[PDB]
Amino acid sequence: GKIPVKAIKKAGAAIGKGLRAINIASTAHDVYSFFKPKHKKK
Repeated sequence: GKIPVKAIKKAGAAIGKGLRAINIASTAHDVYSFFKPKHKKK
């Protein structure tokens, strides 16, 4: 009916962005770790 739909959505975005932010971050060190052998052309 008349319930903040854009609010309930943005809500799942705040919780997903929180864990996501910590995810992608915890992935950079893990990826940058096994990286070396791979890394980029330069």
